[PDB]
Amino acid sequence: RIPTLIRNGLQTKKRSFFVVVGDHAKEAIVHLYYIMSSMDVRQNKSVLWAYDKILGNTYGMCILQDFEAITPNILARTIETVEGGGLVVLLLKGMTSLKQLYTMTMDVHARYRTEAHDDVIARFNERFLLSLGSCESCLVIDDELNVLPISGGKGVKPLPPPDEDEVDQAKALLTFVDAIAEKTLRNTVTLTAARGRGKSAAMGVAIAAAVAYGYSNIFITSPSPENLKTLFEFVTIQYIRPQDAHVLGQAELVVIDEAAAIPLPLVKKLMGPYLVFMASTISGYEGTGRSLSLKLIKQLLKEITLSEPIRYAQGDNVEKWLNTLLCLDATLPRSKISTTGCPDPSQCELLHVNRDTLFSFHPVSEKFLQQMVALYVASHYKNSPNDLQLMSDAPAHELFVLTGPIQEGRLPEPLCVIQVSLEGKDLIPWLVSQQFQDDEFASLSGARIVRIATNPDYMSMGYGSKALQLLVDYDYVGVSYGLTQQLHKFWKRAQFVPVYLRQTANDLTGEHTCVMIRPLQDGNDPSWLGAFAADFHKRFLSLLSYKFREFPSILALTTPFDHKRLESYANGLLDYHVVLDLMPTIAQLYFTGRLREAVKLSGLQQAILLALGLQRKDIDTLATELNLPGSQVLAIFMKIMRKVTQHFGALVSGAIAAE
Amino acid sequence: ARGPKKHLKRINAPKSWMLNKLGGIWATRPSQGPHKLRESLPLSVLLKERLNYALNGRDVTLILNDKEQNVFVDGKVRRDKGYPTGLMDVVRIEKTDQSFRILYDTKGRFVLKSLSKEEAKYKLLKVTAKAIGPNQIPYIVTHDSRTIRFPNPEIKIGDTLKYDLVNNKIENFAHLESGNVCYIQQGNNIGRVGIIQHIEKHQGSFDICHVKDAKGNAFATRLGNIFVLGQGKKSWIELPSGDGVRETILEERKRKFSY
RNA sequence: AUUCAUAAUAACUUUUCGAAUCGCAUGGCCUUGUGCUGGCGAUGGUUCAUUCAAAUUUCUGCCCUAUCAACUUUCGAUGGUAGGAUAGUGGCCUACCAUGGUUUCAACGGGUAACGGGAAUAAGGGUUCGAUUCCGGAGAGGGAGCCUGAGAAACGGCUACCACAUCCAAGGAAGGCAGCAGGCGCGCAAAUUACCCAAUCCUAAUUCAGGGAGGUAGUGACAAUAAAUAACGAUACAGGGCCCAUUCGGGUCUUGUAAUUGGAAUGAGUACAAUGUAAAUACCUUAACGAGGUUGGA
RNA sequence: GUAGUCAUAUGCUUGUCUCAAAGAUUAAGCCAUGCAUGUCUAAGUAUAAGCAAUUUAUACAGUGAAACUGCGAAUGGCUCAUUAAAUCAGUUAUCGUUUAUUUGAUAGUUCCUUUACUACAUGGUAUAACUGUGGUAAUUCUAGA
Repeated sequence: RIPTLIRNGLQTKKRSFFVVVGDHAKEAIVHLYYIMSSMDVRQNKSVLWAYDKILGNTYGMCILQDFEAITPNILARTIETVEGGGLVVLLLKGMTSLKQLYTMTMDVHARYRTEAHDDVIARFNERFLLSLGSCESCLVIDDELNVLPISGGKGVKPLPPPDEDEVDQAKALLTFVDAIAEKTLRNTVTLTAARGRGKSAAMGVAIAAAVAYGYSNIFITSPSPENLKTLFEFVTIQYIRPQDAHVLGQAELVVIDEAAAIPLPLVKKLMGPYLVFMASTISGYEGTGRSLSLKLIKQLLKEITLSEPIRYAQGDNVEKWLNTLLCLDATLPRSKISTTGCPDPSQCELLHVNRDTLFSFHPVSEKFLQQMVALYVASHYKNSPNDLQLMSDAPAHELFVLTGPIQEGRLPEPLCVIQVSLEGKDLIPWLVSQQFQDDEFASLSGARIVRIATNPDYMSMGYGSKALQLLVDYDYVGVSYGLTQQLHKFWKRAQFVPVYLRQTANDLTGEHTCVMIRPLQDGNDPSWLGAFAADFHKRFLSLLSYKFREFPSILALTTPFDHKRLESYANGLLDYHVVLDLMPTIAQLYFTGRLREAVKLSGLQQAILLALGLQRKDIDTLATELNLPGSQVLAIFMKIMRKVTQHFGALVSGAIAAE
Repeated sequence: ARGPKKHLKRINAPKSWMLNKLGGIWATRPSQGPHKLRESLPLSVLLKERLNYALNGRDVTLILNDKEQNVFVDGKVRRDKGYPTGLMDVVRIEKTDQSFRILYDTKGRFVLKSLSKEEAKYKLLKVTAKAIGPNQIPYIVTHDSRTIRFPNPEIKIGDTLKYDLVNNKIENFAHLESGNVCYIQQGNNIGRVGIIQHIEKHQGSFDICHVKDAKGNAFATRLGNIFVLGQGKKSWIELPSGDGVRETILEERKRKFSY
């Protein structure tokens, strides 16, 4: 049966999607047991069960348990890991019931929706059914199917034999790479490709290929790590991360893995001192949008691309499936495939559309939303299906599009898009209460502008603001972005008010993330905005010093509350920086506190509170002095805060701790 | 050794059981009771090989486990595959009202004597030790591991009592002294019955005794092996194999085939 | 034999003791509820000896060796002693000291891979036994410590340590069958990973638990034995014989039927129950039912 | 000399009958594969038809699930490897030592509070087992009810 078919698959170097749809116990569990025994690419298979750590390894056969919930990113990542002949068994609920399935049963994975209870996500199911149904490639086994026909397999059955599967890199390694010429030999190369293309392996070759003594010595850097393992394993590779990397200049050829992830400022400086190989993943989950990639490239570039996967043969139906399901395809930035495409000429028109557009397939259909998705996704530094699922099923998702000429069914492409995500009642609706003063902040509703993007050909038209206005047009609106003097004014010009400036530079952008709100209702939202804004005002000195970068908080622009915050750190989980900065409530408290503010009290981890807050001593340093095991430091800081408050006012603190 | 033995080997089980050499490999090991291992006859032996009432091993298992109670030892019920019935005991087979004496041959094999409802009443007890215990009270003890309370005072340590089982009463005792009748419980001379001649004590740790009988044979054995079967010539119980007296291999022949 | 008991005896002992049993037997007693009536056991405790033991323990005895002469004493070589351990005897130790004493009957001592050795007849003889060690100490990777407990120097309890030494989603998470068989090996050397616990023995709790006991086989000249497996007879026909040492003489005379008779010869299957692996019990023992085909010399 | 060898020597290979032997022997080469000391009622614990299997004890029938139990699982069995030693033999009772096993026996002085002794129409607990909630690459796992 399928075991014969499995033999064909590994020979072809392809993988297939096996869908088990039915009762949880019936089709799903028992069949999985049977399949494990039966399907033996090798004896059986590894059959890793998924219901990030996994990538370096590969496995024969795996199971994805969507019965309750479907996390698409996980599905895509899992596929990339599977070896040749492997089967990805997708466990689904009863097929008839699946679309509606999700409600009480719900898509548990609804961590995209994040309503109190999980919901249906019909649209996603519909898209899924479309791709699945389209061709014969995926095997659908439904319960109540006494016998399932298996196209392909032993005997004559459907599956046209691919050639036995078993040059692109070689053409690339030294070869395109021999950078010597009238033009400079030293320059920057940028190889980009989808996952599993061999970018790393390609990057590894150059390491030895250049020999310490001989061709030359190399170097390597990367963002939050990324699998450094393949490149070096394929590799003198040594690794100092970019920031630490900023130290001294030894090497002839630098290689940076997925540089798009690294801050423009840091990246640019580094590229100047040497010759580099720039690698970046695109067209997949956790890849980088090609729209952004161009802007990034422009900053320079000799760019090259690799088309074929090392792990499987091209045309692998499993991979095609995920790409289509996930909407991996990039085409809109260069051009649309139609008479129109590429720049979007004409007068830009602002309009809104609902999620419902998702089901209908006619004018305003899957296509319109799909096009919007491609544009926003394309413009982001990182791409993720969570975004896609949210767009499809999540409630509280609203879109506005800026489109070029519209007339007949087919017209030119969209110039811009705005995606609003209601939030309230992640990012603007999780933190305002953890980071802000009102415990209640989480209760209201607002729409975060998760993503806004204007086609690069069209930018600086005012379409961006036009998009926002349309959003407001017919408690508040919010946005969180990496702070830039430039971006802030855009939002300020938008009518946003600066809410918060956090502590940690965006790992990717390198700028600190700020939050702003555009007050829609006066009842409490302008109140929360103003109150936070005022709080930030008090905090301003604290933040600037704390920043290290010590950037002053302009924000979009040219106490009893403290007691509550303080109690929250002392009595509860609120983090140190939230209370702390140079002097938010925490430093404020140290100034007042007679206690050990100094060697022990104040506000922070070290002298427990003071040495970190005042001194800026390291966590490790005070752990030794204080003789704490680590983690315990925070506990001590909290305890120190509690002590100071009690000294100040015993009765007040007791009540606060209580409620 | 590991701890305490717990089995018994065909080959190693006493010649007194007239056992089946080819038999098996083991043999019911006597349970810790009134009589010592060697000097005893476990019931299973008593019915299977002896009486022959039982047969196969399970045969016993029935008899002693059956809710009817078919075996009595000294007026009491017993249900142990290997209760050590010892010398001078009285065993009754309920379902047939059979009464037996547990006595050794003249050739030293355990023999079963049939008693009349009369003797079945009295049983002969030999005195183990004699001393006074708790709250000024006198105690006597019999080989049969009997512990006696307030016993007649004219009883020396090496005595022999007649016991009325029915009333758990004593009557007519008789010490061992020049001029009595005796049975020898064990030795190169067991199963014999004669007249005590004299008892020479040597204290160094072992006193001896002499004896005469029917054909007036001279017998020699250690006191510990003398059991007073009676006072002044009259024996107190019917003996197996006629009178307690063995014959030369020569006398046996002349008596049987008359050579 | 006693400072023995078993007495007391006081004291003073984180110290006990002492059936909140269950089982049927609840019908007799008086009351009439009653009070019992507990019967009888099950289920206890008590200490003693009651075997259970061990555990000592004198008193005879391993191979040779004087070319062993001398030995043994710092804490034991001894005595003797304080204690302490020891569960409880002990130099066993704490001490504390006794100098002891062993010894040519060779002691000190040496040397013998040393694990290690019950029955009875019997003029005479006949014979034979227990059964490949009755007997009977020391191993269950190394080490350690520990374990159970009536009751272990606990092999087959631990640990932990070491070591080996293993599974793995990374993470953790194994594992020491000279109680068996098995393949390697070893490599001298030997039968299926039979049947049953049929006994008779085992354990064992109130029965009929369980018995890797045992048994049963097979295999199996194993050592093997046995030593018993086509002949008895009908007729004709007859060439003359056929043998010798033979050289020729002699001997004399059946011999062939590839002729015609003999019993319902006998073998082998069939109930046949079965001493019978209560099943091997159809394979025995039957019983029968049936049922004969080396040499030399052309 | 003699042949034989009643020498083997192994060297050739054939009805019916069995008291019936076979990796201690080398290294005291070990755990492939196969495998493995638990247990019962007169008797101690089971649901007023969620052990529950009947069936009608019926205020506790059986009936057992499971547990509790409570037991053995210090037994052997293979192993000299040692060991020249009492090992062992006899040959010692042990006034010198411990003792289940088994019986036999068996035990009025427990307050006395300065008897609401409460009043024993025999206490308290505690727990499983048990229903469940679980976890984890995964335990003789284990979590929490």
